[PDB]
Amino acid sequence: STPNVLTNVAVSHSGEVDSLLIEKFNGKVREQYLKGENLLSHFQVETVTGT
Amino acid sequence: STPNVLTNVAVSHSGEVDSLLIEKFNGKVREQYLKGENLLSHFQVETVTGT
Repeated sequence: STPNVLTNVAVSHSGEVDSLLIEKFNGKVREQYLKGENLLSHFQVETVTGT
Repeated sequence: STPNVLTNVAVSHSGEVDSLLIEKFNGKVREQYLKGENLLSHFQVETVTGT
């Protein structure tokens, strides 16, 4: 009626590891969304080197 | 001067039934509508095989 003995391949015979699957990676990495305001452009900014 | 006793095939002299008509079907059936939202289209399905 029912098989009841499945030839499952994802189960390790020894039992050391939970699963034999490899956990594929989709190729996406995320950082924050912060963006530069660029606010110093308005002001006059001189460079001081000697003093 | 009048047809007093009309012959009628829709009446049962013996009784036990109101009428003798056939109750035709006309071939129409109704079911629920359930418009498909298709809301999953916004997201990438990212099919998985093997792992």
